[PDB]
Amino acid sequence: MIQRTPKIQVYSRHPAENGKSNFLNCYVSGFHPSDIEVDLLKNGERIEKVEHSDLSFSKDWSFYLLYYTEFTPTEKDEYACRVNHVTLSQPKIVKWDRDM
Amino acid sequence: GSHSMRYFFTSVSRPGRGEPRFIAVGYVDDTQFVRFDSDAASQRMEPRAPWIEQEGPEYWDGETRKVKAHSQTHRVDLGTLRGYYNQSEAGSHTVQRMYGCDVGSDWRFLRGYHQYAYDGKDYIALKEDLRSWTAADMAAQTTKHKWEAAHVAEQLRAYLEGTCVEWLRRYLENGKETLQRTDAPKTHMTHHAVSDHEATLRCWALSFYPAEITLTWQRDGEDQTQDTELVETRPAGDGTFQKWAAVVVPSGQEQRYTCHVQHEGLPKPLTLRWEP
Amino acid sequence: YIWLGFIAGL
Repeated sequence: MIQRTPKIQVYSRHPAENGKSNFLNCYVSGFHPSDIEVDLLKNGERIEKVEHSDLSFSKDWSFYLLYYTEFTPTEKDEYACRVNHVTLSQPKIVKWDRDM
Repeated sequence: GSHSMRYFFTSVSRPGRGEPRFIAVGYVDDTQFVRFDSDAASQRMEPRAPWIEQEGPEYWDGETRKVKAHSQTHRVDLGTLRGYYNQSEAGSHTVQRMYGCDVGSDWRFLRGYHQYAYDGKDYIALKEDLRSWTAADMAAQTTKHKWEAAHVAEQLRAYLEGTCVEWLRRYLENGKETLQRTDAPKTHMTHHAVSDHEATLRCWALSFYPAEITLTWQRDGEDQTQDTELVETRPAGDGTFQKWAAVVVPSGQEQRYTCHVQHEGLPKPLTLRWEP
Repeated sequence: YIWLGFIAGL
């Protein structure tokens, strides 16, 4: 029962462009055990129709998952990934930055 | 190029009531093509790639039957490991198994592997000669003794060297339009001020397959790792992958630095410079 | 094509 905390990357499927439809990804990895809650946020609010990949893991046995949904970047809408896991004191929020 | 076929199984026990949660996924190179989830409705091996849909009902009946046998094995393992380690029926525990075969450019056997983990640490693995076992602790040494007496490694070697490789060729041929194509990274370079004295250069690699890639920064033709950040390769979600590498430099000295990109899909490494 | 046959206990 060693406990490993998740790395998080938030990013778009295609280069972002205000007003053009896209996919928002939250890729979580390097964590253990597998139970984990991932949400995609819009202005702090919970996007409902979010899908995710079948659990898998790396050579060091730590897990990874992709969560994703459809979205449209805009000038004023704020997007983030909110992740909670047993090894985390508080649910970590990671903002979408279109340069990353 | 070289190719591999690999299978990943995860079983997570549920205290209080019922069976463990079990998930299985299968890969050719970096393409998922099959899955099973004990919580989904079908209770069958399901396809995840078009070139595997063409296989007939006999295949899907066999795969489903075998994957449910795998799930029942992990159900028993979790029970027995709890016994070996003298743990309570109250906690939640994980078993993970992974195995597969690599072929070379000639598509002949290069290597096979089979490893097992409990609670996220090495438990028992098959050695590279496919003839004996690596046991991490005394619980696993007891398993090593069960398996040498039942000649599991011999049984396992037939599969890896034989059956595993045969079907890998078959998959490579039917998915050849996808599995045998390389997609070269689309690369560009962006620029972000980080103060009045500093600037970030971010070198991007998009839409590439397979996922192995190398991005490196140079300054005046010499390697540079100070003040560089390199993110883990990540999936785009459409089957391809992404990566970027960044360097912080002094404003006005952007031209001294070059980004270099190596990938199977590129006949030569690419070179990138910043341009105003 | 996953392994076929009696996958033994631990």
